[PDB]
Amino acid sequence: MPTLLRVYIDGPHGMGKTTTTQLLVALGSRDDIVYVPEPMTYWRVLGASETIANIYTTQHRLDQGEISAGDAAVVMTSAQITMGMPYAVTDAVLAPHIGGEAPPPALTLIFDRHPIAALLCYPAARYLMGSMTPQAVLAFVALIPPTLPGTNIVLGALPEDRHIDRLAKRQRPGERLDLAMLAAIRRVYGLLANTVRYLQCGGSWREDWGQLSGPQSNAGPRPHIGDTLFTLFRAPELLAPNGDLYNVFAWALDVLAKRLRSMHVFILDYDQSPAGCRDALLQLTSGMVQTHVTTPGSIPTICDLARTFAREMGE
Amino acid sequence: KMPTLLRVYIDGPHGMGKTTTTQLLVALGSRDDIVYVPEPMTYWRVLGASETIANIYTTQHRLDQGEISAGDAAVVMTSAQITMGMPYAVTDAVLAPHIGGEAPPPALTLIFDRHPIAALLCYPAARYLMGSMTPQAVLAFVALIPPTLPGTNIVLGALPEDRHIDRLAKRQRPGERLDLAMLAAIRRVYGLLANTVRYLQCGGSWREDWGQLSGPRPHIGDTLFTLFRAPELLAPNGDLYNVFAWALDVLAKRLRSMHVFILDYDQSPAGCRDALLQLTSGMVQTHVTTPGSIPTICDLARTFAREMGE
Ligand SMILES: Cc1c(/C=C(/CO)CF)n(C)c(=O)[nH]c1=O
Ligand SMILES: Cc1c(/C=C(/CO)CF)n(C)c(=O)[nH]c1=O
Repeated sequence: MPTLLRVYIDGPHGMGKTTTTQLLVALGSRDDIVYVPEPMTYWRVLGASETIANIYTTQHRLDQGEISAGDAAVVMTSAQITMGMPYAVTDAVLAPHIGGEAPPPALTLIFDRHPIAALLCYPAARYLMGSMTPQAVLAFVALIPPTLPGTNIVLGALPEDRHIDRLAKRQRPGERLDLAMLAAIRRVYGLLANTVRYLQCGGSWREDWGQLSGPQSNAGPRPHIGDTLFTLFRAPELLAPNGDLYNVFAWALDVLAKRLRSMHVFILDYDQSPAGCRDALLQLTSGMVQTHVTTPGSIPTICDLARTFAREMGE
Repeated sequence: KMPTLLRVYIDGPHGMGKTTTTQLLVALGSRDDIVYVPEPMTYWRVLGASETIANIYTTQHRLDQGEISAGDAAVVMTSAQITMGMPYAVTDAVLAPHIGGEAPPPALTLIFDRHPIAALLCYPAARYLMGSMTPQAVLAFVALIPPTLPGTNIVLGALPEDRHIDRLAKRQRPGERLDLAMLAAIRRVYGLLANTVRYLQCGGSWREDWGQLSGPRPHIGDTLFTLFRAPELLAPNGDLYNVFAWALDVLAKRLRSMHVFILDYDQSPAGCRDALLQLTSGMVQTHVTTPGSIPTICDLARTFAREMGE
């Protein structure tokens, strides 16, 4: 069976994700590589009206105390569902075409983001910003789809100073320049990388839970649990009077561990020119995991899906 | 070589049984070879959020009274439905690795109060019909329905509407309001659900029959697909956007492999209990995946019950 390389470009926004990605796709021909781009048309029109605007306006009104935490949370939670929808459907239709893990791939499929972006990372940051409850974050976590083999994810690294500068120059429609949110999202993605490494080094969150109080994967020693996503969830809302997590929330963390531990995570250094990033990413794809497809007709089906997606939801 | 499991999801529109109905189900769970995962009312009222059911019904009421907009109501219903479904989704996700292929009496029978689709598809679709949820949100929930594992036996209820109104009025839940429009909506959705499974199982192709919505199995107009001929979901030329069409493809895949069973609730609580046992002889069993799966399952269900059930 012909092979597939799937690569999800993810991480915080504002780093040069898109430019880098497009430059890589520009190196292929057409039958070689396809791009599933950012679904901005879904976000601005198809799913709801100006979802990014709504998110940033809501956080703003919260900060100013014009609306309550509960009011912000219902909006943020609903908004995140709309944000996540294209990633989620794409995963569900792709799933039956993906075979076991597997020399040049017949097809390279590059994604602008993975479902965890909208189900885990942005919600966890909004929780840090006080505009989402931890119960809602964990509900999203429980809904993360099963991790398909050959799930390669690229996260970004960039100094905070350079990040703040780059971000100010590429605000999206409706976006406001919230540096607290930038700090939150950078922190969440740092924790994410540590979490994957922690799990792959044999970390068991239940064993280390009691060590809690008060970045890179695919390399390095095992992180402390306090430096992983698990640390976010020792919140009073989630704790029984006897002090431990309610089991329902503990089960969500079990799901978080299962989903992340089989992912192949890489870190791209964005602190360089657009061409530099492209070639960095290219080099990085050499150590990435390919899968077989399920049928021989899977390949063109996949190209059709990607192009259809791009035409309808891409800018 | 692995032990066998029978999973049974008791679902359908709420308010059809009797309070003495569930006791027998708890009673049935009294055996060591049957566990009964109960309704997670404590999660809804306290753990996930405060009085989620009250929040839901008050919101519809205020919308009905003109005190809030359709948009205001939608964001509330959407985020509330996340809270409602969380216990089902976490449970499904931790159970998933333990379920093998299809398979005498089973080593263990697991009876759930509701399946994930109740909170991801059915109540959301009913709220869409009540004008308090966008169809895009409903299809986003649909897209997140976990893959249908082998042996997914869903029990749906049959009860004439008037008798249903009677029973429902006599056991309102905390924060609930007796809304006849919602009863009709939720009854309609579940009816369409049952039709939708038969449609799919008889080889119905929604993409093939789609045009019939504007011009031996149910007519597509009598399936859930008819709800998503919603104008929000269509391009200026009337075509369904592909993103929503893919969500319908998912809907089809999830629903087709479910095994539906109809339980007549128009009888005594003991009669209902007996009927449920009668139904089990046709339900699909599976192997589990490890020798430790069975006790792990019992533990999950008992812990769920103790923590989140009443
Ligand atoms: C994916 C995602 C994003 C990221 C975007 C582009 O990276 C959209 F602005 N943002 C900014 C959110 O607020 N929530 C999300 O789920
Ligand atoms: C499962 C579910 C229910 C059903 C309940 C009892 O079956 C809670 F009252 N209700 C009433 C909703 O509004 N949403 C849901 O997701």
